[PDB]
Amino acid sequence: SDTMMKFNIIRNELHNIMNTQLKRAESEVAALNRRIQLLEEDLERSEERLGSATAKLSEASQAADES
Amino acid sequence: SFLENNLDQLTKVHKQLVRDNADLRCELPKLEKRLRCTMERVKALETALKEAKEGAMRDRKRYQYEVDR
Amino acid sequence: SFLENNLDQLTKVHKQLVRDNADLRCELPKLEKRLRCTMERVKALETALKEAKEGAMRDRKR
Repeated sequence: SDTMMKFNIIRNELHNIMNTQLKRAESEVAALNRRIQLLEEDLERSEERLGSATAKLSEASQAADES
Repeated sequence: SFLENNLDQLTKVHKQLVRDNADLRCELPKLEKRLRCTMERVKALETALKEAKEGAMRDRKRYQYEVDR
Repeated sequence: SFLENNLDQLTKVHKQLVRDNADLRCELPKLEKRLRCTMERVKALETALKEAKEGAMRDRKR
């Protein structure tokens, strides 16, 4: 086929890759990274509560025997 | 009892974290697959460029032959 | 004692989420590197395309 037609075909499809999948991929990895860290922070706030509830239940288990 | 309301609230937080974790465990492999499908399209584009490059100088030796005559 | 089954389940799910997060935090940089290497290959293809397109239009100028 024609040579200059071949270059513009490649340019157009390459434009579609950058403007759609590659563009979306950049902002998704940014969101995914931030969401993973926020989840871990939530887990780290969660452990302190679970650690305190674990101590509170054991104290109640020992206090249920003395009553 | 306060402790049972506490555990019921903690249960609720974990239900949200389970759904947040399930979403992330679904998007990360999907994004790798989408990135892999992009690189296949780029590889096809790279071979299509080399086919166009050879076609361009097949035309450059043609223009030099339309001039030498 | 219901309170203990609830807390024991919360303990079990929380450990599972912590280990899942460690997997997510390790697989994610591999995804960043793959995204970075894909766009590097696209840009290299793109500048090679202009060199070929304008180089083809320099030769039609003869």
